[PDB]
Amino acid sequence: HMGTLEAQSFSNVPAGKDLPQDFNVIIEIPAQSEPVKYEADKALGLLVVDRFIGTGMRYPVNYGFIPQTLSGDGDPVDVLVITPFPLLAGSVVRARALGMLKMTDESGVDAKLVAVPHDKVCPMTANLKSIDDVPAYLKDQIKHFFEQYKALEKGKWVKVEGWDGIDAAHKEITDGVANFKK
Amino acid sequence: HMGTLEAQSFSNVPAGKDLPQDFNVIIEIPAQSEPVKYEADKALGLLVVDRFIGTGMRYPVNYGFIPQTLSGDGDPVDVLVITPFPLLAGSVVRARALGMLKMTDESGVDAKLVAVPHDKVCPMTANLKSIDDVPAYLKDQIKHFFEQYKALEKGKWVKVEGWDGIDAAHKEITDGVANFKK
Amino acid sequence: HMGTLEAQSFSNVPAGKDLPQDFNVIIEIPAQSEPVKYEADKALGLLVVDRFIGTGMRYPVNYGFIPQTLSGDGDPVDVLVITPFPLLAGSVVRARALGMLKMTDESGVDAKLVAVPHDKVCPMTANLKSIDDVPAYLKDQIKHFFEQYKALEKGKWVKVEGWDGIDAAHKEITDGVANFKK
Amino acid sequence: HMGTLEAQSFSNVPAGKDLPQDFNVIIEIPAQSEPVKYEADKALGLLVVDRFIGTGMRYPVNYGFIPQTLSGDGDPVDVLVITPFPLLAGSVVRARALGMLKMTDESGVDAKLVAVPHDKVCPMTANLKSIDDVPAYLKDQIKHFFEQYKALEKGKWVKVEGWDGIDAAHKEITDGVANFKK
Amino acid sequence: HMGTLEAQSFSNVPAGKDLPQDFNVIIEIPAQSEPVKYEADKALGLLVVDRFIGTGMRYPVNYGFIPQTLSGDGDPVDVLVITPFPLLAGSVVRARALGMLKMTDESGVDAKLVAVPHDKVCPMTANLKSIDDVPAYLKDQIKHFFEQYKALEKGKWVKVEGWDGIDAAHKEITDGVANFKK
Amino acid sequence: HMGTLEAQSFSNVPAGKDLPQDFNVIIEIPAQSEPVKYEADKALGLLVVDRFIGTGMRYPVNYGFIPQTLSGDGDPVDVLVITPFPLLAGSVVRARALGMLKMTDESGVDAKLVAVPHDKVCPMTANLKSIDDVPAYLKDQIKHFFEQYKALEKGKWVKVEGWDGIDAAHKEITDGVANFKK
Repeated sequence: HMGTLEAQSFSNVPAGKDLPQDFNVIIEIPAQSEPVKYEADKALGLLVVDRFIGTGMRYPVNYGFIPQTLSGDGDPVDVLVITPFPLLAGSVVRARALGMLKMTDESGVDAKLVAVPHDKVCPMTANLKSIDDVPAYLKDQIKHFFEQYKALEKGKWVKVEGWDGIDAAHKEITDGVANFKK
Repeated sequence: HMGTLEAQSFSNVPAGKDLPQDFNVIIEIPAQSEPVKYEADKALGLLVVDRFIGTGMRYPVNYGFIPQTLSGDGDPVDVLVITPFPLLAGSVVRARALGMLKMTDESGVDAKLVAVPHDKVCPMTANLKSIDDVPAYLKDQIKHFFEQYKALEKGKWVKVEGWDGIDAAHKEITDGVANFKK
Repeated sequence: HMGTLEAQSFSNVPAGKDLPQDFNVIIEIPAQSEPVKYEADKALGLLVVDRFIGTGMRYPVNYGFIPQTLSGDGDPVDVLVITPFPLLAGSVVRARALGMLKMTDESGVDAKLVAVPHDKVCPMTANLKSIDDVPAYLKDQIKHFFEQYKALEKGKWVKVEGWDGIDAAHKEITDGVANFKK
Repeated sequence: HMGTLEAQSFSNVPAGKDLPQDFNVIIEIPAQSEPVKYEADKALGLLVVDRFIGTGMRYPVNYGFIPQTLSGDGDPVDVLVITPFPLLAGSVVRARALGMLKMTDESGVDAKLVAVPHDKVCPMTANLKSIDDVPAYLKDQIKHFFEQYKALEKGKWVKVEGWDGIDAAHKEITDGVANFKK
Repeated sequence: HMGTLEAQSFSNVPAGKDLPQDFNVIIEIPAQSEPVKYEADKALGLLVVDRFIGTGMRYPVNYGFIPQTLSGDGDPVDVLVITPFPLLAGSVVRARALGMLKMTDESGVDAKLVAVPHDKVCPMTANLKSIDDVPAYLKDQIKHFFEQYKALEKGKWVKVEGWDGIDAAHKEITDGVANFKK
Repeated sequence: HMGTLEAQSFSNVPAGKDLPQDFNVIIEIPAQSEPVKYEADKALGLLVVDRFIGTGMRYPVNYGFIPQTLSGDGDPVDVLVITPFPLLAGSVVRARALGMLKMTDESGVDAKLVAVPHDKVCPMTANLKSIDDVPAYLKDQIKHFFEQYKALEKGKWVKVEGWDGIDAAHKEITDGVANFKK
């Protein structure tokens, strides 16, 4: 939020080709990357060094956002995109939803969409139709990551509620696209 | 091709400082990178996750394009740039031509220019004057890659015709620059 | 085979704790490693630089052998071990069989066992009970690799017959352990 | 522990040149390595694939053991060795102690020595005289790792007691060398 | 400098939030990256392949520039940013100054600012208040790098004068921001 | 040299199959590896952390030794092995000589053999018949490395004399094999 006195790239990427089923994700943090959190400055069209993760824990899945969306929290809709090889930071991928990881943090709701590329793009993930198809070990791994990664950030905490499905994820997209347009 | 109803960064990079001899290449896929094909969205100025290579085969040389060019196929002029270390995705390099790899695929002509940086930039490749100087093992390796990488993409095939020289490569550049301007 | 005139580590590792169901695999080539083939010198207890893969193609799965085995071909029983992260060259892993990839090359039979670590060691692969559970894309990828990797080795060729199951893989182990003892 | 019926490399490396002040550490898990736990088979002189870390968390410091030692737990004395670049698995380094990380797990005492190479070997760590010189962020990071890494291993838990100094670490070495000789 | 006849992204990033104390650095060359020098084309908003370092020596610290600055030499103000993990090329980081490395080369003054991220962003570097806190081995390493990296570039040389402090670094920023505005 | 009072793997690897033309090299430091010098403990059959290179400079070519050799300096014959991808530390490669890099250091002669794998093993280096075929940029790079890498080691220095050929390299091997046998 910029104040009245002062206020006197990425933003041109569409949210999706066929929302909410077919959406675009701009990658911020590749899976397994060294433990540095980058957050897109949507104005500037650049990735910003946001935090050196105090726990040194790495994202177990790629992390990114859907451009032209605004979730309640002030963030765009944030997305975890599962792939067999980490994606390049700052790249864009066409995606479909598997579901939602429901969480809350010290500041409020903190839900993350779970997504994969389209089947034609990534045949390796074609077998994942919904959140329930994601391997148990990987869902547990993703949950534990969110619960623990900010553990050494003063003031901060994260609690996971559980998972929800495709309908829940489409609602987040729908709402986020609506919010961004006012 | 965008339809009439709907149609109602990279594009500002010049094709070259002194065409067709001295041209610019924007890198899409670094040599030896994990087997994910990225293709520049010239409009958006971003690299797009295009395909997870079904064979898992990696590019043996850097892959990129000359901005502000349009080959017959709808692609910009595509270029293989040989370097002693892989180049950064999304970077640009001033280049000179060694020749052409002539190929056709299920969709039509599929020729790729072979290039190296300028000698001042990359003294390691100064000894490469023409395609014939490229080591045999590496030309065979590049040919085999193109013949096999799409082997597990349904509908797709690639056939290599052989190699051509600097004059042939300059013609591709000349023509591609001409086409892009109409 | 050493001649009479001249003949005048790894060998102390058991084939398995409970053969043929539970066997040990010493890793030679990690999945996704740079395209250099290493083969254990069982006498010397060292990995030997065997070949720079002419195609530059990388192993899509870890490659190793079961110590104290002798297949017909003169090799130990060779094994492909599937893991979510590449294993360290020269390490050993306790393994269970999924099946067999049946192949022949210019020199004769060329069958490879397909294996995973034990479930307690690697919960990520616990869902793989047999060869049929291995993702299609990965089996196709493994087949294509074996068909193509030696393509630029003069005199050499490899043909894949298809896959077989756990019973077939246990027979290879049983026989290989028997052969090694005479 | 091997039973009477059945019982009918690394072991030749000395514990240390000048114990307990100057000791040797054989590296098992490099700092920042992919999340696979290796444990030396002291008999066989090989690193064994022990566990795919369920949390996917990586060691923030190198992990190894002092050969020819036996701590109460059945393990050799285990050591965390801090270096500016990860060490090679299976290598050996001459080391000096900074202190001890005191912990207990479901099975009993679980103390880890904290060490660095000698100053001549590693001038980068010469400024670390005792555990207290280790950066706070890194000690917190190491503590959090041990508390959380086994979080998804059924039956397992780890509690950290706190840190102790050089005298405490020398006692662990002294005792461990004594135990190993009976 | 563009000539009159011809003259007929990054530039929109502010020099700093609170100059000269709080400034932004756009990263060009990550610490420890393969030995390829990239220099931002401030016009085009792209990283340009500038040189394959003839010595093959790698930057021991991240290298970047402060946008909207013009030092005497024609370059923006150039900055070395120290971090515990290399930063992504083309990313931006909010930074504070430690001091200056004073140098001259064949072409004139060649001073480099030394910086770290803000403490909240990077708690690992919070202990570095001034150039004097930077480990001796690392300052010697940085000096030796600048003295030697261009050793095999014909015509080129670099001499290091020594280090200066925070006041000197703020002057470079102040002046560089002033120059860029005319 | 061990004193009388105290004196009261690798060593079993032959120097070569057909000396001095065909010899074996055990790799200690891979090309381009992080700047940590490892030296084989020939007794123990392990790689030892020898030095964290004060300059942080990396070996531009693989570094290893010929087992069962003793050069004047007390070292085995040391060898630089050129390959298109770095070799695994602790592996062994069959090699042929290109020549010698003649050098002296504070302690005496300090000559290094220059070698490549056999042509069948590494077709990529088949074009290198003698030292003169090695690219100029790479010989300059290797020379500069040896001149500078120990620059920040107190007491130490290295001077390069120049290069010699295959006959000179065979003499070093011949002599080194002779010395090792007394």
